[PDB]
Amino acid sequence: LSNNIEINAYIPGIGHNLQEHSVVLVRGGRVKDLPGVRYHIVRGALDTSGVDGRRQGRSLYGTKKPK
Amino acid sequence: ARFRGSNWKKSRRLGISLSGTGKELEKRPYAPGQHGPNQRKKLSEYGLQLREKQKLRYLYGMTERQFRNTFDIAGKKFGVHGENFMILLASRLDAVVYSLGLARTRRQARQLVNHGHILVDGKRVDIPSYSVKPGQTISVREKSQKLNIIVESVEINNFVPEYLNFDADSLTGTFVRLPERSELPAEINEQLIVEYYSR
Amino acid sequence: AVKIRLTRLGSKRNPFYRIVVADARSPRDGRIIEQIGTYNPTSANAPEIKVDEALALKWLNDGAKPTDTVHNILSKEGIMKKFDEQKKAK
Amino acid sequence: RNDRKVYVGKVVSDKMDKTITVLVETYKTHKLYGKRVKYSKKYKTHDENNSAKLGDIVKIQETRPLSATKRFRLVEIVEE
RNA sequence: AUGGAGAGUUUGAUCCUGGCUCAGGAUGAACGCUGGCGGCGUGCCUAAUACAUGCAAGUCGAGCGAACGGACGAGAAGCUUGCUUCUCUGAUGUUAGCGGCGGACGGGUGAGUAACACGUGGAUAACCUACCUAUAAGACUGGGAUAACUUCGGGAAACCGGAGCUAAUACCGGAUAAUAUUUUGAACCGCAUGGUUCAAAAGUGAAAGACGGUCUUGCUGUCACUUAUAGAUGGAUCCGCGCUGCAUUAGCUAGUUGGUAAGGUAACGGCUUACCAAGGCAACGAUGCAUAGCCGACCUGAGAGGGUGAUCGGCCACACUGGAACUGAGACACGGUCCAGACUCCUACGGGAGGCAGCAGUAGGGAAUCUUCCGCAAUGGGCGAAAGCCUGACGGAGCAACGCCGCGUGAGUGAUGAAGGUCUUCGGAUCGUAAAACUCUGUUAUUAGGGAAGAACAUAUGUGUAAGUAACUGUGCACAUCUUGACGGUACCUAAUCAGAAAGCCACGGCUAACUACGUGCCAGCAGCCGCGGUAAUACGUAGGUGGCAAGCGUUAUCCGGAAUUAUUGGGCGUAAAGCGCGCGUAGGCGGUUUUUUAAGUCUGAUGUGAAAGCCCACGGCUCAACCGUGGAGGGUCAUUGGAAACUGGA
Ligand SMILES: [Mg+2]
Ligand SMILES: [Mg+2]
Ligand SMILES: [Mg+2]
Ligand SMILES: [Mg+2]
Ligand SMILES: [Mg+2]
Ligand SMILES: [Mg+2]
Ligand SMILES: [Mg+2]
Ligand SMILES: [Mg+2]
Ligand SMILES: [Mg+2]
Ligand SMILES: [Mg+2]
Repeated sequence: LSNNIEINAYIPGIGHNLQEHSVVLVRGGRVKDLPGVRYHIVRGALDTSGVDGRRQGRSLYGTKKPK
Repeated sequence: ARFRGSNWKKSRRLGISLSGTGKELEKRPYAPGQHGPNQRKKLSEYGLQLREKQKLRYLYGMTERQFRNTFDIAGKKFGVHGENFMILLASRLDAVVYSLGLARTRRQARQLVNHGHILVDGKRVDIPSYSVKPGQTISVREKSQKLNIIVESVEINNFVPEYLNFDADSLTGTFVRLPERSELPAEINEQLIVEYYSR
Repeated sequence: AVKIRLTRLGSKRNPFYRIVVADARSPRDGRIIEQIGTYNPTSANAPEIKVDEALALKWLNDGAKPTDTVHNILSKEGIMKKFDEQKKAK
Repeated sequence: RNDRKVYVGKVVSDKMDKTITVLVETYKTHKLYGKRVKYSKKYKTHDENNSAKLGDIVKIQETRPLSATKRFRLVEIVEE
């Protein structure tokens, strides 16, 4: 992170474009299944792309209106 | 208006005729949509409270924010909260115009006020949310005295509540006094609405 | 020095003023010594003026000096004549 | 004439010259619980003649700063 | 009486204990999706990081010398009587400089500060105060200079040096003048020190002119000047009380604590310095460490409480970092100076220049926060006699759903329940009065006309009046007249045309309002918790339908609530977490009965104060509301003073 703390962030949605050296926005929220992951990646912010073909709850996954 | 959706579907869901005639409930007195015809499970206590609140809200065609603000100001007054809320809802220029009978529908009455056809104390008031107080005279704009909608609505001799006093010849009403719970719609259980806003 | 002046209130394009006794170095809408009245320029096509003669005269005696609009107000309310009359009579 | 504050306390130190330390006891109610709790403050007082002695009840009045820490003077000796 | 909801989850099942989680409200929010408008607000929280450029502090010719400009209009005819020069007068004007005042305000920021910083209540018989007001007494008599200017010289520059000349409301001497200073008489008074008032001497301390009026070998108006004493204003110091975490921080202090004397300060004072003594502080938390501007308020809560300190107002602190003084009534001074440091820039290398935590704006940092705008028309401030000038204060405009409030995206009729999508028991059911059709409307939109308030004025111009004068001009006051608007042709209003351009977002197993189909198959995924998904998933993804909201809807972060889970209100300690292994005891807390008394606690009044804004209540103004205004009400553990005396305390 910008504060220089290293963290594990969950990538939500089906499919992702992220690679090493990608720049991402991280929000709060832990994944209960995953022990070390206490944060989520924000979809459709900075480098992270929106989930492709998401047509319900698009705002959560960074997808624009399909029309 | 603001909500412009199916008034029938909203009536059928809430089990009350929003038009006040029962035309919506005559053929299909059950909730809209796929599962409407099938049996409806019993409502929870929250479900009943919400239903009653929605009934009153959609009856007066108000948005939730404004409905809740009106509920608050009503609560700040003296007496029974639920009754005060209902009389305050009835005192809206919207409701007053409709009840005088210048329009045949509440939405129509709202459009009449919103398009600037109505006069209050001789002056143009265009806010449907305007709170009419006792002693004020509601009139039609001099240009709009011969509107087909208004004339036809007035010709249909709609019953005018006792708290109002309408003269159809002059198309002039008077808000004589505050309504009474007796005069207000009987299908609403305001206590449930108070409870709803309690939690 | 000490000044009898108008402090601005109200909203944008709706001025209301309180007639106050203030030190000149004080900010317009800041520290005051006393409020003596109010003035409303935009009210009903007639300036609505409330002023306390007892307070205004006490301050005028002690060397407080009106701004031009305030002098007009104290003239309209008759305080400026009273100040002159006493002062000449003294 | 405006009146300066007067306190009554017991002399707890007479070691300094022309000075006595007087402990004034007051009660501070607890903000939440409401019980009054005993509280003491030592007041440095001017005693020109070194009249007072440890253990004597004394009356002190506020003055201008007479020293770095002394703000009170001895009005009288109430008990000895 | 105006105010108080619970739910899930430990088990095979149970009751209890207990934590965890959720439903609410709030924000200077950010992010995702989406997006019509208006009103009123709000908008660098992070780098007190660095800052290109313009602007943010001037003004006064009625203080002064000087210079420019030279009207009006002076002379010769070039024979050009329209053009000409210096041999003049030279008006309205203007400016570099001197001098006065301002620049200590207004504006910014919260770094530092755990402190009498701040809040609240007191004190100063320990203070200071330009301008303003009032009163009284004065403003006399002389002098020597110096900017500008001229000339010379030295510098790359910044900018210096010499000579000559010249004014002032600039500077200086003397006179006269104190309630100031010393000394000696008293008189009265308070709260130690002391206050006050009246007499007699001694030393010592001022000042100024300018512009006008007139009856002009002298009076006078306005403004300015000096001294003394008050008022007003602002500032300073002291003190009671309140105001933060940590003891896995227990000792701390030697100008330190006090005294004496002197110096110093507006002033008291270890404020400082010598001298003398050994004090002072601390478990009622000193000292240290960490963190922090404080408050009015703000958010939440039924309340008690808990959390916080944006915008606005008050107080404090700071101005590249550190130190220091100068000028001044006031500064140890944001856009002043000097020095040191870091940084940036210029240089002829000798030496110079600079400080956005003013307004915009830029770079950087950041999840994230605006235009290098218009006007001094209003309000306020500086200067001026005034017009006026200056004013990034401020009034406006711009940008951003960032918030709050208001109004839209249509309304009536409409079975003929059309088509189509979806589901299906293949009957149908649902989307759905929804649509279409028909009729109507114009908020809004568009187009075209009209068109506010905000403006008071000041000044000038008349008239009157009051004071003063010999009178006048002026001066104060009163009443008339002209003229002044950035916004802006904006708001608003009117008419014409058109449903046309104006709905999205989340959710639907339970909590929790709203279910089906299909695809998928412990995968892909979901998830606040209980969990869900391994082939007939109301939990994934999509579709239809529904629900909740709406120009928003969701997510994340953070605070209060629910949480009686730090329990005063309002919990406990046999077995659930929790009685020290047990004595002796110190401080502290608490304590039997009666009488008398006191009145600290307690109770009951009065007085002052607790700014304004806000909250609350009422009323009034904006088409309504938000918002604005006004009046109440409330808010102290407050101070002072008068009663009551049961209880607690004291005797
Ligand atoms: Mg800090
Ligand atoms: Mg509670
Ligand atoms: Mg400065
Ligand atoms: Mg600056
Ligand atoms: Mg809204
Ligand atoms: Mg989902
Ligand atoms: Mg609690
Ligand atoms: Mg146990
Ligand atoms: Mg035991
Ligand atoms: Mg107040």
